[PDB]
Amino acid sequence: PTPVPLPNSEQFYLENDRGEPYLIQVSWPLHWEDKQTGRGPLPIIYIVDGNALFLTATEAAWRRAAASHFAGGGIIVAIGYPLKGKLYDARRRSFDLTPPTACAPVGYGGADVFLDFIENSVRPAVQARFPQVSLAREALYGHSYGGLLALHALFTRPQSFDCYIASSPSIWWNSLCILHEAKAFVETKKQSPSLMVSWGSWEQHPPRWADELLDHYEARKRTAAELRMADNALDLCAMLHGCSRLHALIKTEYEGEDNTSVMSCSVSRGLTMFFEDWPFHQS
Amino acid sequence: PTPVPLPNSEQFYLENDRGEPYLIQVSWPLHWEDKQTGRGPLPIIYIVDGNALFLTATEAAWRRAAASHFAGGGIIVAIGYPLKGKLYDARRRSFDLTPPTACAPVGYGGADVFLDFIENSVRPAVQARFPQVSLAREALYGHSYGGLLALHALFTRPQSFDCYIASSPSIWWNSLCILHEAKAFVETKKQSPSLMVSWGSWEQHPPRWADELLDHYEARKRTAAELRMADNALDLCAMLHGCSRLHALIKTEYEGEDNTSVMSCSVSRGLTMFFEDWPFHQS
Repeated sequence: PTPVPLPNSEQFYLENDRGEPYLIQVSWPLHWEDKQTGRGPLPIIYIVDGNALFLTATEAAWRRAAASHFAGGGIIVAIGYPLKGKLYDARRRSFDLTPPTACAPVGYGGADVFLDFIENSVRPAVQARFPQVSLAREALYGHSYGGLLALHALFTRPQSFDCYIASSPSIWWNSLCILHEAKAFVETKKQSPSLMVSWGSWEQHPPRWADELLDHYEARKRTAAELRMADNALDLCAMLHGCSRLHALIKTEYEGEDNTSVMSCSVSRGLTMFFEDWPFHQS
Repeated sequence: PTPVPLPNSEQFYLENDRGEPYLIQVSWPLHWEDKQTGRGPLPIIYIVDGNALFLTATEAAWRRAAASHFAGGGIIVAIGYPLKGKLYDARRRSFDLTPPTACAPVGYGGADVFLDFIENSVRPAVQARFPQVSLAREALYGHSYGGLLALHALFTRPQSFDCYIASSPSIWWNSLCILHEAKAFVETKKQSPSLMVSWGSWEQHPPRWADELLDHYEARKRTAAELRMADNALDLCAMLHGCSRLHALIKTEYEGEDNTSVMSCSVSRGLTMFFEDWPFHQS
């Protein structure tokens, strides 16, 4: 037996301006003979917490080749960290994915540093590897704190990406500080970007496990009620509805999914809609 | 260009008794330092059309390590074909995944040959890679024709696997045949296996795309109606309802998913439930 190769992909390390390391993983349509096959305009999706989602995003994109609405696909860019034996870097992502606030603890509030890194280092590095390709449109995907980053990017630098995909965004973080930025975004006078927001139905209302003691289950329900995933997301979507600075707002509750399990569904739908259903109908 | 290495995984080739080659891809929990870390009873899931689903199943399994209901995980076995630039082998799978019938065209009806290969070659080969591990329980997953195979395996050799996961089963292929097998299964006198059946809500009732012209859309709806994915699946589940030979029957319609897109959802939920929520509650 041999190691499992991943075709039509590559990875490389990049450093931000602060000297901190990133692992960038890239994949392209499986039907290409090589990286140089692609010419002309293509959509591109940037995925934060890259280590956790790259393979699913890659393979889901490849599965679209059999679908009738396939239009040549696009490029997957997973922005991750040097890791062994796990999918998340807790320390690094805590800084990279959370917006700056006066009461944020030490090691949080580095979202603007990270967004600058994505725009000024990751984007050109990817463009240099596909010199024949034009970046037709760009999407930023993130999950949990990653979803919080996606929302922050939309509200403070809306021109940076064409589409923002916030999967189960941690709106609860730091006393709902993201709503200050959302308010400022809608109240500013006005091509508008699009937003996709999603969450799992079990996040705010989790079902009981088999053999789980009642006291343990009630503790999980208490925590779920505090995080308020669905209702915070619905309140935000209500605030943004009818705003001229958004082209489209698409919201989805995934029935029977929790914070972990929803990731497979949300990244797959996110890239599929961005690649095949663009532009979205006005909403 | 450095290729993307896949950790905690391997692949090897295996030939059936006819000399036809199969690509067997295997992955194990990411937190294991090496493959010999695994000791004692573990669940195992066999996935047909292995090339299309191995990476998503693998990464979805790894994402479970961050979930509070994680119990240790299991082994993913993708049973596929030697392929380049594509995810399916149309000729090979047409034989391997369809049951024998008198009216089946040439190149179909080899499901029992394939199921024998899985049980007598793939299973012992995988067991030999983990000699310190015992197989606590075994699941068979397949999608489309693969879902038909899973149903066929349940109805004709129910003792072969503990759980059968039929994603969007192609019941249309020979409705008389697979429903004949289902009827015989329920009418036979009686540890019972479990069945998960799923489909996407857009399979039988697809929405119109943006800018799709009417004749093109009506043709898609006509095809969708003929395949009858939802109603054939519901008819089958109604026939199996209250059957003593089945421990549990779980049926799921994924809202807003088509035949391709639902694969990400169904394989992820399938392995998660089989790994973490076993045994299922009685139906």
